[PDB]
This record gives sequence, C-alpha cells and structure tokens, in this order.
Amino acid sequence: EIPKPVAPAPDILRCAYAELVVTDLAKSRNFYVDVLGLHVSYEDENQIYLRSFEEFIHHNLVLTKGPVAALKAMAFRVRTPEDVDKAEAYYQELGCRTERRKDGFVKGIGDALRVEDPLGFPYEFFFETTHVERLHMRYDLYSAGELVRLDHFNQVTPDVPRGRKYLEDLGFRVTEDIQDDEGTTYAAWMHRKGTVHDTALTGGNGPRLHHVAFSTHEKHNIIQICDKMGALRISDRIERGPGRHGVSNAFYLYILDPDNHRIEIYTQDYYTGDPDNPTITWNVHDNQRRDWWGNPVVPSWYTEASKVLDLDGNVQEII
Amino acid sequence: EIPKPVAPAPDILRCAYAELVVTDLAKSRNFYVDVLGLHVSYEDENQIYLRSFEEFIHHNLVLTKGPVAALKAMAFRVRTPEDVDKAEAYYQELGCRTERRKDGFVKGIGDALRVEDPLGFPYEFFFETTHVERLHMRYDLYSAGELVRLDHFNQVTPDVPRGRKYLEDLGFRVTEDIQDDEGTTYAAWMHRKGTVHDTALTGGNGPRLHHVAFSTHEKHNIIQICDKMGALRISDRIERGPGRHGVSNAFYLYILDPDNHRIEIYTQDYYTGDPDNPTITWNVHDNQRRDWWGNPVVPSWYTEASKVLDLDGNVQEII
Amino acid sequence: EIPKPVAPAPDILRCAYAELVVTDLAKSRNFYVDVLGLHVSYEDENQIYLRSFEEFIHHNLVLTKGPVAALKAMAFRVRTPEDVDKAEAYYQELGCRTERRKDGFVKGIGDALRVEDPLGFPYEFFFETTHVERLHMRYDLYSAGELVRLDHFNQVTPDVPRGRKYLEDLGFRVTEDIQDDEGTTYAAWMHRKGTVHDTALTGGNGPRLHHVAFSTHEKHNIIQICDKMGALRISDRIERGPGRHGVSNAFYLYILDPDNHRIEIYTQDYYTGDPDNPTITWNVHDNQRRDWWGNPVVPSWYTEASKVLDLDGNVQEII
Amino acid sequence: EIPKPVAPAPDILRCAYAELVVTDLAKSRNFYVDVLGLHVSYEDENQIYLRSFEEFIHHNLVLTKGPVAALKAMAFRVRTPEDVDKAEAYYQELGCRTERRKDGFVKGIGDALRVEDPLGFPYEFFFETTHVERLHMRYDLYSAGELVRLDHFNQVTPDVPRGRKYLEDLGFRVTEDIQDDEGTTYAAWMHRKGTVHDTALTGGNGPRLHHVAFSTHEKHNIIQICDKMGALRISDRIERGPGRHGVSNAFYLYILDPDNHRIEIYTQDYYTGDPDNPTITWNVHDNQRRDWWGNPVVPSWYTEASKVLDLDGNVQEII
Ligand SMILES: O=C(O)Cc1ccc(O)c(O)c1
Ligand SMILES: O=C(O)Cc1ccc(O)c(O)c1
Ligand SMILES: O=C(O)Cc1ccc(O)c(O)c1
Ligand SMILES: O=C(O)Cc1ccc(O)c(O)c1
Ligand SMILES: [Fe+3]
Ligand SMILES: [Fe+3]
Ligand SMILES: [Fe+3]
Ligand SMILES: [Fe+3]
Repeated sequence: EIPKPVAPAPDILRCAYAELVVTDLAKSRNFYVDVLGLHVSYEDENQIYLRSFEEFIHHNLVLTKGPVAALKAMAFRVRTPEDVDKAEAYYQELGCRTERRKDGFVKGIGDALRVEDPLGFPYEFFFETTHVERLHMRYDLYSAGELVRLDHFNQVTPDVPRGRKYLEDLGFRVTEDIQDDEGTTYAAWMHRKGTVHDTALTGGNGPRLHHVAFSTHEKHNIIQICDKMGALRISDRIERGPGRHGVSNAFYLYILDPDNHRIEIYTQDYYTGDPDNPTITWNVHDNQRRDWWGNPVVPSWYTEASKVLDLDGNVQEII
Repeated sequence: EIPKPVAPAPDILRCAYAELVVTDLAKSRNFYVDVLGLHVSYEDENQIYLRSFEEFIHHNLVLTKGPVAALKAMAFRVRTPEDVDKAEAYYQELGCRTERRKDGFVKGIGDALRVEDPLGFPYEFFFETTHVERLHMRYDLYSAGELVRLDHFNQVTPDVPRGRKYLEDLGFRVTEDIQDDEGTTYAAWMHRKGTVHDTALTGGNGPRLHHVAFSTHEKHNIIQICDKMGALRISDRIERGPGRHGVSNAFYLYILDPDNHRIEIYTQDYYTGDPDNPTITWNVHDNQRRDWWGNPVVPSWYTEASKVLDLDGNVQEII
Repeated sequence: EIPKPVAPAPDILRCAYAELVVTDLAKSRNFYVDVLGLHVSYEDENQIYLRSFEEFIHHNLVLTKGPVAALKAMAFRVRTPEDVDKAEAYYQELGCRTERRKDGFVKGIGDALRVEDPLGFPYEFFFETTHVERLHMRYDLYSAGELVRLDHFNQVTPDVPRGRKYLEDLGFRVTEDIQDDEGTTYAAWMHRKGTVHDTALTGGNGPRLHHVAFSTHEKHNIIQICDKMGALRISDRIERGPGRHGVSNAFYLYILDPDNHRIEIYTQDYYTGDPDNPTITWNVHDNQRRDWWGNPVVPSWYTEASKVLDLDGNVQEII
Repeated sequence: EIPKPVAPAPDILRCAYAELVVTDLAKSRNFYVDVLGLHVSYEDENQIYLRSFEEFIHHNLVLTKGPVAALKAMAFRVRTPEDVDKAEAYYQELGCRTERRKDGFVKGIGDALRVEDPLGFPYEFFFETTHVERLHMRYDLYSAGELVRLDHFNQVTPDVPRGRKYLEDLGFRVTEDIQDDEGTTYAAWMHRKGTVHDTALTGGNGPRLHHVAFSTHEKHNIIQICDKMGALRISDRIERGPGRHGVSNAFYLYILDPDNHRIEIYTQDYYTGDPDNPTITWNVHDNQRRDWWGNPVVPSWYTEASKVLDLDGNVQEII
C-alpha cells in the first residue's frame, strides 16, 4: 500500500504532453504530421514538438530520436509555480527518485520536476511553458481529420487498486471504474480537468503506457482518419475501432505509430467537474463496458503496450 | 448459359420494395418501426407496409405474417405500364413461371407480374402504385437514425458469372466486380438507377436473399443506429460494421431483424449514370475490397442469408 | 465602483439552471419539451422542471407560471455546502439584499441563497441538489436535435467595466472580450468551468437576461432544430443564425420561446481551464467578432432581452 | 412561343461542365484551387481545367482567361455520339446558330456542338471526353470542404414559361416550381439525371448565368467552406446562406468568385428519377419556398448574375 504523504499534494490541472522516444524521426514525422496533421511548434534533427489545433502551450507531444522506442515522460501541468515545489516534496516524502531542472527537460517547458513514481512511471510536473499561437480559428489549416486537443494517457499496471488509491491521494477523482462482484477494481478512469479522465489505470504487466489520446470535434473526423489510412494503404495500422466505448461514452479509434506506440483518437466526452459527480461502475462481465456495440476487442489491445523509461533512460523492468 | 430473349427487355427503373415473410408481426414491427423508424403506410393484423423518409410510392417494405421467414418477392419498378407486358413476354421466352395480377399482389400496387427467374428468385415487376405523402421535409418526424431511401438488394447464387450475363441482358450495368487472375467474376454490382447498384450477386448456396439495403443522409445517422441498439441491449443484432466498403465506397452497417433477415444501412455512394461509367474491378486478394479499413469479415456474413419462396409460397430448394 | 469584500468569495463551479417565469405553461411546455426535446424531471400545473441529456443534477431549467414573463433566478452551483455561507457573508458585505432558504426555492435544490446582486440580477448559489438518472447513454431517447448541456447565461447591463470587475472579484476569469482603441471593455465572457463562459456581460439597458444557452454534440444537431422549426411552421421564432461566432468560436443559433425569452443553441467550444489561459481581445471594429462569416447582425438581437425580477417578484427597473 | 421541332431531341444525360471566362487567371486559380480545393486536370497560362472529387470525365469546370468575365458555355453530356448529331439537327430546325467541332472546343472534350439556344444561352452538347483518374477514394486528398460533384446550372431569363416549354420539349422534367394563384410559373427546376435539377430558370433580365452548383457529401463540409473563408478574411465573398432551401430541400451556400461569378455549394437532394415523380408547386407567397428557415434573401441575389457570350465571343445583349 502506498502511504498518503503529510506534504500537501500539488494542484494538477490536466495532462499536458507526453514525450515519446521514436527510432526513425523521419518515419515518425510522416505519421504524426503528414498522416495525422499535428502542428509542428519546433523541430531539429533530434526532436519534433507537435501540438493539437486548440492548444496554446508549446506542445502536446515531443518525439525524441532514441535507440529504444518507449515513453520517456508523461507530463501534467500544475496550477502555479509553487506546485512544482509541492510535487517535489510530495514525491520525496514517498521515497521516489526525483530530478528537478529549473530550465526544463525539453524545449518550451520551464522549471520542471520528473519523478519515477511509485508505479514506475516517469511523470513530469510543470507550470511554466512557452505560449504559442492558438490555432483554433485557423480553418485555413483545418484538416478533415483534425486532432484538436490532447485528452488523456492510459497506464498499464499490475496492481490497479494500489495505483488507484495513490492517484486518489494525488487528487484525481474516479469518474468510472470496472469492478468484480467482490467490489475489486479492475480498471479506473480519473480526472482533474473535468472530462472523464486525464489518466486511467488498466491492469496488466507494467509499467507500460497503453496509449496517449487526442480528440476531434466530431465523429466524422475520426472516420476520415480511417479512410485516409486505407487510401495510404496503411490500414493494417488501425488496431481497434472505430466504435463507441461503454466506459466514457466516447466514439473512438486506436491506431499504431511506426514504433507501435498506440494513439487513441476520441470524441464526445461528458462533464465531470462537480465534486459529487456520480461514479459509474461497470461489471467486469458486462460485454458493453469496453465496446458499446459489442464489438470483439482485439487480443493485441490487451497485450501490446509501450515500454517506459526510468530517469536514466533505461527501460523499466516489467512486472 | 441463360440465353438472351428476342423479346425486348422491360425498362427497369430501380429496386422498389421487398416483401418479406416474418413469423411474429409484433416483434417485427417493434424492430422496423420502433427501433429503425420506418414509416407505416398501412397495416393490419397480417401485414405492415413501410416506407422510407423520401419515398413517394406506397412502400419500400411489406412485412407479411407467415409460417416460415423468407423473401417472398423483390420488386423492381418499370418505366411504363407496357413494360409490365414486356417483362411478361421476356420471362416466358426464358421459359420461366410467371403470374400476372391486374390488381396487384399487395396493397398499394396495381398491375403486377411476379416470376421465378432463372436463378430461382421471386422478382416482381410493376408500374402502377398508390402515391402517398413524400415525407422528405417532415423534419418534425426526422429521427436521429432516419432511413431515407431503399437502395438495393444483394442476392446469393452459386454461379455468379451465369447470373451476371442474365442480369446484363436485362439491362443492368456492372459498376464494380471482384475477379481473380483468370478474369472470373466472384461478385458483381449492377445498376439501373444511377447509384452503384440496384442489385448485386455474391457467390454461395442459393437462391437466398443476402440483404436489403436502406440509406441515410449522413454517416452519423448510421452511428446512431448502433448507439440506439446498444442502449436497447440488442447489440448482439449488429452483425458487421459500421465500416467503409472498398467496393461501392459506401459507409455501411449490417444488422439482423427478428427473423434473421439481414438489413444493410448504407450511405454515400457515387454517380454511375453515364453509359461509359468506368467499371472498377477488384482483385479477390485485395484485403481492402470489402472493408476498406481492413476489418475482419464476420463468418456469418458469408454463410447466413434468407431463404426465398416460389410463387406457390414454398421455400425454393437451395443448390 | 463595486468594492472587493474582505470575505472570501464562494467557490463557484458552473452555471447550473435558470428559473424562467412564463405566462402560458402549456405553450412553453410545447416549445421546450416537444420542439426542443428537453427532459422532464418534474412537473405539475404550476411548474415544469427540465434537464439536458447529460445532466445529473435535478434540472437545468425551471418554468414557473406567472403574470409577467421574466427571469426569476440564474443559478450557480458552488463546490461545498459551506460555500453557500460564504456567498451569504460575501453579498451581505456588499450591501445586497439576500434571502436564504435551507429547503430551496424550487424542487430538487437544497440549502440555497438568492440575492439581488450589485447589477440588479437575481443570482442563486447552492450546493445541494437531488441527483437524477443521467441520460447520457440513453440513445433510445436521443433526438436529432438533442440539447446535451446547459452552458452559460448572457446578461445585459449598462456598465460592463463595472460589472466585469465585480465578476472578476467573484472569481470568474475573462476568456475573450471586445474593446475599443482606448482599451475600454464593451462586452466580456467569463468562466468558472473551463469552457469559454458561464456568464457574459453585453452593454445595454439593464438589468435584463439576454439568453440562456444549451449545447449540442455536433453541428448537424443545430441544423436539425432549424429544419424542424421550419416543418412546424414557426421559423419566425428563429432569430439569428445559424452561424460561427468570432468571440468563442462556437457554432450557434438563437431562437425565441413563446414569451420571447431567447435561447441559444451552441456547440464546439475550447478549453480555458489553465490559470494563464490567454485572453482574446477583439476590436470593436472587427466585423468578424460577432459573426465570423460576416452575416448581418439582426437588430432585435441588440435591443430585445428578458426582464428580471427582484426577490419580491416585481420587475427590476431598467436603467 | 418556341415551336416543338420535328427532329428528335438528343438524349441528355446530365450537366457536365461550364466554361467560365475570368479576367485574372492567377486570382481565379487561388479561389478555385486554394480556397475551394477543386482538382486540376490540366492547366497552362490561358486556361485551367478543374474537376470535382468523384468525377471521371475530363473536367467539370474550365477557367478561360479573357477580357470580360462571362459564361462562355454550359455543357450537357449526351448518351451516345449520335445524340450530338440529333442536337445539331434539332437546334438547326429551331433556327439557331450552331457550330460543330469534331475535335472539341476545349481540351479533354471530343466531337461537340455549341449553339446559341432560343434563350440566348451558349449551350454545348457532347458525348466524347477523355477519362481521368476518378478520385473518389483518394482520402489522402480529401479536404474538409471537398466538392464532390457538379450538380446544376441556374439560368436567368425574362420569360420563364416560354423557356420552361422549350426545356420540357427537350426532355428535361420539371421536379418543382413556383407559381402564383393564376398558375403562372415564376421559376422552375428541371432535370435529366435524377436529382432535383440539371438546370433551372429564374425570371429576370437575361440571358445571364445565375450560378453553377457543386455538391458535398455532408452538411459540415459546407460549414467548413464558410469557416475557411472567415480565416482567409474573405467572408465578404459569402453572399447568401448557409441555409436550407424550401424548393429542392437542399442545404446550401452561395459564394462569389473573383469576377463575381456565383457558385452554389449544396448537398442532400432527393431522387426524382421516376417518370411520374410528383411535381412540387410552391406558392409565390410562401415565405419558406426559398429559405426554409425564413431567412431574408439578400437583394443582390436577385439582381446580380454573370453575362453570357455568343458564339463570336461577344456579350449577349440583355433583355
Ligand atoms: O473500450 C475500452 O476498452 C474501455 C475504454 C474507455 C475509454 C477509454 O479512453 C479507453 O482508452 C478505454
Ligand atoms: O463489404 C463488402 O463485403 C462488399 C460490399 C460492397 C457494397 C455493398 O452494398 C455490399 O452489400 C457489399
Ligand atoms: O456573436 C456574438 O454576437 C458574440 C457572442 C459570442 C458567444 C456567445 O455565447 C454569445 O452569446 C455572443
Ligand atoms: O432558395 C432559393 O432562392 C430557390 C432555390 C432552390 C434550389 C436551388 O438550387 C436554388 O439555386 C434556388
Ligand atoms: Fe483512452
Ligand atoms: Fe449491400
Ligand atoms: Fe451566448
Ligand atoms: Fe442552385
């Protein structure tokens, strides 16, 4: 069991960006820029910084050339600069390794803290970031499958209850969960920003990053991504969907990048900001909890997930 | 090989309606009316006459109570009254069994000819029909998953090449087909009205009705049908889809009625009205020919199909 | 200038419901339930309590039969039961008349505070409310023009800069505003929940309620409301739109109910939850600020708005 | 009154393309290609040949550089090469100037006949045309406001009844019209291809071209065109709409190109292919006949329209 610190939890606003290590920067760029249409905030020969259509912070996704494909950091923006200090004290009290860089770990981000959390994931907490042009009204750049915001991460861990209690201490609230008859949690969705989730815990060998998710405005935008991928003859990279999720009620699509990092395109969440928001508990045997339409969920979806790195860049041991 | 008659072929306009036999009229009404939203032109304790949102003839679907679930007739409307005379002459020269009725076989239809065509299917040709209120601007009745037109039929036959030649002599033009390296047709789509098809031949044990298809205005209308079915907990009746077809380029969904008759909901076809319309031939090994996004094709979709009746009301023998 | 109280402001979550007085309950029920499709949580011969599709609190709109059509209260839910006491102390320090009912002023709301705020508006603050069945996955009830959430109110007041400061002291953050060359604010949008706004101030004779807005999932849903009204032959009740707003970037529509209360249907907002969300200031002479497509602005839109009631039930005098 | 020829009328398939004369080829290219996204089949310094997404014939629109903007030709494709001959005999019997070119008047078109029809319009009839790659499944190219088909032309002429008769003898069928109490036609919509119209007559000083129309798959694509124009700051070129037409029931938008030629973007028509398709007659006083939502019809819409050229290249005198 992970103890609850005496130190006050940092006030987390929302998931902000993920930093993924990719093996071939040009193939990855072709997938994220030419196929998916994300907007390049900055790039050089080692890294590409991308942002979604409505974002005003520097980026939502950093692709870093690296020898082994993996999740290098999942970042959450905190409410004030002092929350970075709170995060540092908080994770130190939990006995976790932390690394603080006043100048940031990646471009566009200022004072930041990366930690190897209790579940083995590399989390970053930061407030400062360079504001860039919000492209929300740049309809001259709007693509038929435009990704408008980064919505959430989904982590794979062996002990979901244990991770659940840890994130609830951190301030995340469960919006929906999957439980057995005994009341044991099998998976949980938790938020800070007011949508169904900023992150989620799914049971399995971990630590591993299951996917990063972006949303679109409407359902036809998701359908265009599938049509485009079939026209580019890469439909084999469509893993699951499109479909309607039971948990979260979102219309979804799961596709795979060149390094097999899973990306989810999502839309039509509901508001969960009130403090007594009614948690929705689905039974582990309910066939409509994952796919509302009852579609069989691909085997690989449960088995394949991305490796994550510790703070020295080594791959975390999978349990 | 079916021979080409000397008598001129009747001018076929488009598929017009199908008469299906169902076993429990109340269960069927609940499906076609309460779930799918088709509009009742007329009904009594033995039959229900249904039309789509934009239709102006009496109906596109007749549900007839009967002992065994089956297709009792697939009807095509012809251009002029005299065309019913032509179809009669034509099918007699092919030595087919034909039954004529100046007063029709079902309400709403006038002088009609039914026949057991060469492939064993019960085709009806008619011109006269009672006009009813075209509901195309009845937005107060417009449902979120509204079916707006009857689009086509799809027949299962053991010898597609044979079937194809016959339908081509009848005036249908092939828009798309699937062939092997030897130039052998495994499936063909053919039209009269200017969309990709009015009917189609898929290979297998026949004669059997593979499905009847209706269209919607937009893609989200099809997604709504799935969502609605998941909410009524009958998602086990969603057979295949939704998806984008390779052949026809349509967005589609296949669902099963209470008697397992298969209904397809389809949208966004292209214009095939020009005489030199480019035929599109797909290779039997192209994984994108059926489902453009590469989705696995459900087994039942290839093996299950509805039985058809002869003019005496008996189930045609399957070959 | 309204002074900033020493008392802490209440923690406001979001706009929650409005209570409108209507003159003919049957006519209003026809407009809100039959035309618009809102869901009845409760109703008797004197009031109708309605909620949107994804709502879980008791209602988003209360129709109260009364002599003069007017806004009786615009309500905001606060984070904790204690925030109601903070709101009471806060408004008293401001010198406003306040009325506290531990049992609510309408059904489904518990301990609440109503006040005649500094601008003449009847605001209510409450935390307790009866939870009802969240219909977010009831696709069997989903209509083609489904209103899914209550989003914001828009208030008419003579002095925007004066009201803007008071609302900012209350904790609302300005997301977009319209200003002239001298930097004077002509209209402002402000929020608590993370969308562009929970309320907004537009300059004009007041206090008056300009409109209440609900949102839909997608753009076609707003188009359907227009189509259905044309089919019901009440297209004259369509006042402005549909269009794309410049400020807020939302797709919108304004319609008038039987008593001329204006309802806005809106969709496609962006996230404003970060504390340094960049404010977008539009110039008073930019022609795309109101309607991005440059459509002409209907004159009634600027002059007509609803009267508001003081706590005794009399129409507030308009300045 | 125009007499009915003895010679048989040519079998017209559908409107196929328009040749417009533009004063600045670069500006026109910018509008038609960069803003609207039409596809270039061929271009040089004097002309640009464009086609819609689903077209297979060489082009749907030809932009021809010239001193005075005007419509040089509105072309209809015929069913067989012989129909071109019938066309020539037919118009010659009507006493109209004709000009035949076995090699076509523009690239990609074969044996064609241009004439100065009875109303002063430069019509063209042709069968042969170079086929080009049909882009209907090129989703890699699909834009958010993709124009998919050329649908119709709309002509301005002083005597509508006079022209209606001549077009009906030509084989066009009236699907909808506007009449007064005396039964006098003020406007008519007529087709060949099975949609609401291939051409239409609106009373006014003529001959003049009112607009050429392209369609989109869904309503949101039309909305994107407006949004994009807003972003490019050319919203002043949006003339009327978006809206829902009463006549035709189509969702529409009218925009102006660099030389004021009017383009209509439109979607969701209904099938008019049956010979006894009910004609819908709208009363001249029905306020929903043009705009179903009852929106004011811009004055310019009624007064401005493009000049037409005679076979010599001179502007036809306007009556
Ligand atoms: O479909 C499922 O497997 C469950 C589910 C719901 C919402 C999500 O975001 C997700 O990633 C997975
Ligand atoms: O997906 C497939 O299996 C092929 C296909 C294409 C279009 C149709 O209408 C149909 O019924 C089947
Ligand atoms: O179009 C306008 O006039 C400005 C505007 C923007 C957003 C809103 O919600 C609103 O009610 C008015
Ligand atoms: O809205 C109108 O003014 C009449 C109308 C109907 C259908 C059309 O295509 C058109 O161009 C004009
Ligand atoms: Fe997810
Ligand atoms: Fe089909
Ligand atoms: Fe508003
Ligand atoms: Fe038009």
